[PDB]
Amino acid sequence: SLADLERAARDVLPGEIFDFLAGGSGTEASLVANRTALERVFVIPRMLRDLTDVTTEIDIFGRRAALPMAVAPVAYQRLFHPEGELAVARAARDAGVPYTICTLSSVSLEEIAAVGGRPWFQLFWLRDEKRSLDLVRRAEDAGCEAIVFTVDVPWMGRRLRDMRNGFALPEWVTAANFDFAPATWESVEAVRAHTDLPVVLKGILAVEDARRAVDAGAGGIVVSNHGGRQLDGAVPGIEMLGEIVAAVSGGCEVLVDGGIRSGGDVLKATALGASAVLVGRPVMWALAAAGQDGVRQLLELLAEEVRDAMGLAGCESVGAARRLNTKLGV
Amino acid sequence: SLADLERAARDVLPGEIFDFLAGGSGTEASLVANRTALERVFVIPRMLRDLTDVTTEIDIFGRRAALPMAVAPVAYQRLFHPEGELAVARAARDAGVPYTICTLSSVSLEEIAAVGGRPWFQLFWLRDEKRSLDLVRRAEDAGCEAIVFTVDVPWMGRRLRDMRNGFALPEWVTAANFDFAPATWESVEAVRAHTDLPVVLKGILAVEDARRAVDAGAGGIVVSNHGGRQLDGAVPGIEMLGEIVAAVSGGCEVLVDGGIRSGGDVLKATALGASAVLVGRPVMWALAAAGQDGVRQLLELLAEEVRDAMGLAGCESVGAARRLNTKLGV
Amino acid sequence: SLADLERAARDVLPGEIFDFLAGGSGTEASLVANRTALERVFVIPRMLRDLTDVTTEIDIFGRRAALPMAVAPVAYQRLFHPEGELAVARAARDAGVPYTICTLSSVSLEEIAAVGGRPWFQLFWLRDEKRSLDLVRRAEDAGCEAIVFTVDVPWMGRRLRDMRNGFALPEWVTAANFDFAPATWESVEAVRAHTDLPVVLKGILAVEDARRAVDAGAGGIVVSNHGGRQLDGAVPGIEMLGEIVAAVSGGCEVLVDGGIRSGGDVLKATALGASAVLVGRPVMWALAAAGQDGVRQLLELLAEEVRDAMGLAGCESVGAARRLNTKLGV
Amino acid sequence: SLADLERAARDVLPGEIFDFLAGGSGTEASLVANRTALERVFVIPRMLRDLTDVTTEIDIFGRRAALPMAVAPVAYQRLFHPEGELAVARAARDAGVPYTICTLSSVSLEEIAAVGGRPWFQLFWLRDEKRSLDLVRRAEDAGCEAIVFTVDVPWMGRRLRDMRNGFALPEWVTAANFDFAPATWESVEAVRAHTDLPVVLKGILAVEDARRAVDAGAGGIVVSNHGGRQLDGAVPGIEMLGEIVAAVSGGCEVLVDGGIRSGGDVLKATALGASAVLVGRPVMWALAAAGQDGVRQLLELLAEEVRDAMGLAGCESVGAARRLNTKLGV
Ligand SMILES: Cc1cc2c(cc1C)N1O[C@@]13C(=O)NC(=O)N=C3N2C[C@@H](O)[C@@H](O)[C@@H](O)COP(=O)(O)O
Ligand SMILES: Cc1cc2c(cc1C)N1O[C@@]13C(=O)NC(=O)N=C3N2C[C@@H](O)[C@@H](O)[C@@H](O)COP(=O)(O)O
Ligand SMILES: Cc1cc2c(cc1C)N1O[C@@]13C(=O)NC(=O)N=C3N2C[C@@H](O)[C@@H](O)[C@@H](O)COP(=O)(O)O
Ligand SMILES: Cc1cc2c(cc1C)N1O[C@@]13C(=O)NC(=O)N=C3N2C[C@@H](O)[C@@H](O)[C@@H](O)COP(=O)(O)O
Ligand SMILES: *O/C(=O\*)C(=O)[C]([O])C([O])=O
Ligand SMILES: *O/C(=O\*)C(=O)[C]([O])C([O])=O
Ligand SMILES: *O/C(=O\*)C(=O)[C]([O])C([O])=O
Ligand SMILES: *O/C(=O\*)C(=O)[C]([O])C([O])=O
Repeated sequence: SLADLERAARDVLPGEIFDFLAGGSGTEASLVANRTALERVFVIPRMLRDLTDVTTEIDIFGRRAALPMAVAPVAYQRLFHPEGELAVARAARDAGVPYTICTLSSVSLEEIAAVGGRPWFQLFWLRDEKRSLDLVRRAEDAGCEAIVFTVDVPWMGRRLRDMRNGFALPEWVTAANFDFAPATWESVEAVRAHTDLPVVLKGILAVEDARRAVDAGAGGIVVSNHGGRQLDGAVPGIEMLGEIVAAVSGGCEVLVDGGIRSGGDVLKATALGASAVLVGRPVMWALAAAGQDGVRQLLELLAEEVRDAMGLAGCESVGAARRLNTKLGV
Repeated sequence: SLADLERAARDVLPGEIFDFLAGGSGTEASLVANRTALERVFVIPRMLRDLTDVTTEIDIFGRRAALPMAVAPVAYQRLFHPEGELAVARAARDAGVPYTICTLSSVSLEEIAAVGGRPWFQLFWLRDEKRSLDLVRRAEDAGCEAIVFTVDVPWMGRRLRDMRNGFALPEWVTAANFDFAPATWESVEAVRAHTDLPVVLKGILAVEDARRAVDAGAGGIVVSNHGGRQLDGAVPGIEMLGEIVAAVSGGCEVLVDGGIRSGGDVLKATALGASAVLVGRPVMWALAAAGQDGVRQLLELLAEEVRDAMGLAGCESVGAARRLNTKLGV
Repeated sequence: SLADLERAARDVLPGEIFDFLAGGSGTEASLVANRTALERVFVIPRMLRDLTDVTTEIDIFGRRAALPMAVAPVAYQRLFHPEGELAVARAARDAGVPYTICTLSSVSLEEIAAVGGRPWFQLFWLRDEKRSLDLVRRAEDAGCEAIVFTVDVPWMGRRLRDMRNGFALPEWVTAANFDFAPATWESVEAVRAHTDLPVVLKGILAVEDARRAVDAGAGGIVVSNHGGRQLDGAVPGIEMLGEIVAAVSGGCEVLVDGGIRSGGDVLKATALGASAVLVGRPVMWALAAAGQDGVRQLLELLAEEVRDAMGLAGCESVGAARRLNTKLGV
Repeated sequence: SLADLERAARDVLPGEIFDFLAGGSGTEASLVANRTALERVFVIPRMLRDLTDVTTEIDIFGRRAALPMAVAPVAYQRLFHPEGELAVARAARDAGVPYTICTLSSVSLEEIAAVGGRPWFQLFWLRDEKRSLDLVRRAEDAGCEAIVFTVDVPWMGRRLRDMRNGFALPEWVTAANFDFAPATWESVEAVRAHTDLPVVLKGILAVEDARRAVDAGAGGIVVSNHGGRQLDGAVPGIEMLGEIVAAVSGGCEVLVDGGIRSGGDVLKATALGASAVLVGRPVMWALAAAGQDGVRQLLELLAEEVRDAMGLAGCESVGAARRLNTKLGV
């Protein structure tokens, strides 16, 4: 947010780590399109409704969250700050926001989960199905509340910034959960049968995939082109959200991510029908600023912007915000 | 207008007062969108009609106005010139244009109204309903002809220019009517029952709110996103105007504001169905130029541009201009 | 064309005469929109048709023309070259292109018509109906073949370039036909009854005005916003052309002008249904280059570009070009 | 690709040869539009499908190709490298990609075909029908597998770069097949009756021409505006592809070219329904880099980008990629 935040991160981080963070695949057409898609959306606000008890809280996966928002899974957070995932998870817990532990976290998932709060666990499918399901079991044993199964990474997209930078994981950053293979619908079934936790498919863009996700027993989906980091030229999730929300017809939670940069963007996502958004890169920008406090400031400012936007739009509740109409600009 | 006017104001005013005037909320997406929306509108002019008696006059709220236009409520006009509201109101009266006295005027509403002309009074709802209705009574006792109830400010939008400027009301600028709380439909009813003056709801953007405004007994609405100063990402009024005009079906006056910068823009608004426009920032630019004469020059030039545009479009009357067709460009 | 032409005119002409030529009214929104509208049009070419006898000729108002094009009426052509209208008319005659003599020509209409060729006469309605009809009679007596009645100038649009330039007709440039008032449909009838020449209404933009023009006995219309020089914000003629062509259903010739800068633009206009185009400013650019030869070079190059474009589009005739389909871009 | 490639060619080639290569006709509106049209296309990827045997191979004209792609006919390839067509054809053969020998090749078609691989032959119709059909016979005798009949060049478009450059074929570059006239549908029939090879009409943009091509016995069409080099203002092939694919209803192969710059662009073309693309200018950029190796590197990188894009989109086969949905952006 407040560009300075991104800029502040521009300066403190090595250019090639900032590139790892900011970049997309190919020509970054889908990265830029996420922003263009949000900027095209205008909200039609409602006036003169009772705002005496404006609340940004939602119930999701059986638990309350302070905002319609969770921290997106972003790998190797020690790349951005020495406290890495622990800093972010602490601030998320204190802000009442779920935090998604990555399969490729630079601190073990048991440690991040001990922080408390509302930890979710993002799963990459491993070449060994038994390693995959043991990771799922670890996450559940550790008290994670949802498995965020990433389904748009059969393999990683081609990041031209990382290729031009000759960038590689510095020696001091490890994959702490370890001491990969394309997921299919069969993999989704294996996870679903292995856990009672809600399974959330992250990276759904096609309407029929959203429908199939509900048929497959998913508790939610994240409508997402992976921040423009996977298929270059993939439609933005925000452009598919309304259609997907209609097709799912309440059958699972529908989250969206990609380019959420303000409370007004959260409002736009919710007016398009999203249950909640994920926020990725901005949380990592703040992480270069004071973990339990730099991230906490981001979340407080986002929390205030959401509350402001909702009230100006006449929405006492997130549910009311989902019933707002929108109009697409140019 | 004539940019020089804005520029002329650029130089004479402190940078932080010009920012108070020119800015919007958030990223100023709705501020810029008001202009983009007008620029997209093209008029289909009619030819060869009798123009022998081209008149820009309208009847609104029982009285004639010289142009389909009123001065928008803009608070603390002494911020822009030492004569402040008195300068503007005098020029408006002389131009035959209604002038909207602000709740937050830097000269008392009784004084501005003594200037004569066609004063309207803009109301902010106060935390105390009895203070609100006493303000309404004052305005009516003072001869104001309409209550412009601002309904899109449950609280003020977040103005990043003002936050970055650390801007605050200079010591010499006071709220002369005094020596706030979210309005609801119940507040609208309280005002309507308290006065025989037409009540005009300013800040309506949703079609169903426009319909409800007529149901609630409003004499008019102003289709408006508050000059991009309230919800950032709120649709421009100009983009909702045609739909709202159709839904109201003549049930109240439908004004529009936001980015009106010329007589051609007035024509566009009227061709989209508006009864009249409000003009805000341009009147304040002129106010740095000679009150009873700088504002008067703006209004004369606007008056001439409206007359020119109407005749070139084949419209002998504002009513004829409302029957013009339009085509949206890119 | 070949920008150099415009640039070449940029240098030779006084800045304030080039401004008189190049400018539009208001913010020049309609001036720029004429170009944006043509650039949005894409032609769907046809392949493999017989091109053995590609011809750019058309019949219009009973006579053959070499190209689907005439020189637009542009006043005071001695502003641009000492031979003024005589230079242009000679080159037009030699190119087989009709030439529109202006009411405000800087050489008498009898003299221009003596040049020969296919002279049309553009009429401004004069405050005195008898002066108007005597001008029509002069034109007819002089052998003009069509009266181009300009119907979009009840008065002249506000040209901000001319106002900022304080520009005025130099002393050596006269209105040679003399030694004005809004036209109405009654004026059109007066002209139609006064002459057997086809009457062509120039400046029609509304579909119902095009229909009424046919009802009124017009032999043609020019779909035109006057080169963006009259109502600022008037739709481009090119954007109304297809609709107008359909509504007229062959009932009169439908010309278009505004921003025609190449043979490809001529093809686009004809594919949208135009009978012919008018070309204005480019002819005057060339006029700063050698009358009977600078204009003649423009017309030869335009003639070649039209022939090229038509053949590449698979059109042996202008009629075939009118049956081409188009697709609008962004 | 990797701009450097184009830039690398920017430096090594004479400015006027690079212009011959890069330029289009007229204002290059159709050249630029080919790129804008691809950039507007977004793919809706599918998730969680079996990718165990992702293959980019297709069958076309009875033979397998490694990728849904062939080298476009580009004349006088010795303009770009001393080995010219032989370098490109060798790399194409090694990459399993068809190579289109030009009528105006700077090495004889018998020699290029001796290289082996999958040579196609592009035909310009000659003023002498017997010369045309003897060229067709030569190509067939030499083992070419398809006649690519160019149908959008009754004559060459007007290339303003070449006219401004006064550019002409250097003395050392010859038309090796020799030691022209507009084609019609009758010419197409003459070719079809003269050969058992599939006849592929290159330069089809109109739906009815695509239909007629199938009626005429074509084995394929290339939906193409000739890289923006023929009619300036011709619609991009990519913008007509979906409509043409639907109208042909499997009746012939439908190729597309124009602005294909990546594997993602190949995916977009195939998702719009194309059987295969042609790639022109990029192959010639690489040709300034090492024939049997510079072109080979381009084709390997394109091959990898296609495979990547297909898998990220959930497509195990090119056929699956054709069933992807797309969404048009702005
Ligand atoms: C920037 C970044 C993103 C990801 C990662 C790393 C980096 C450095 N790693 O790959 C994750 C992972 O490990 N698992 C996964 O599912 N998604 C990942 N993502 C992307 C994901 O969470 C997005 O949905 C998010 O970026 C939304 O957009 P934003 O708010 O605009 O940033
Ligand atoms: C610029 C400015 C505007 C307002 C204010 C102050 C400033 C410095 N204060 O907040 C008022 C108020 O006190 N009450 C209210 O109803 N509206 C207000 N407005 C806005 C309002 O009148 C708009 O509708 C107008 O700006 C149209 O757009 P414009 O012509 O483009 O300028
Ligand atoms: C530039 C210019 C134009 C005119 C004039 C003067 C100047 C200096 N005088 O006013 C005429 C007149 O005397 N009568 C009339 O009917 N139209 C006139 N026009 C405009 C008219 O002919 C247009 O339709 C044309 O400009 C098309 O556009 P273009 O090809 O882009 O230039
Ligand atoms: C650049 C260039 C192109 C052609 C030529 C020369 C040059 C220097 N000569 O004229 C050919 C020919 O001899 N025969 C023919 O059918 N097409 C030709 N083309 C064009 C053709 O193959 C296009 O379809 C292609 O450019 C796709 O676009 P791209 O990938 O963006 O480049
Ligand atoms: O491709 C991406 O942006 C990613 O998701 C990360 O690199 C990752 O997950 O490893
Ligand atoms: O937010 C705004 O632009 C305003 O309306 C003024 O600041 C106000 O009314 O006080
Ligand atoms: O307004 C215009 O551009 C004109 O038509 C000329 O100035 C004119 O006709 O006098
Ligand atoms: O016009 C073009 O780009 C071409 O096709 C080549 O110049 C050619 O074929 O000779």
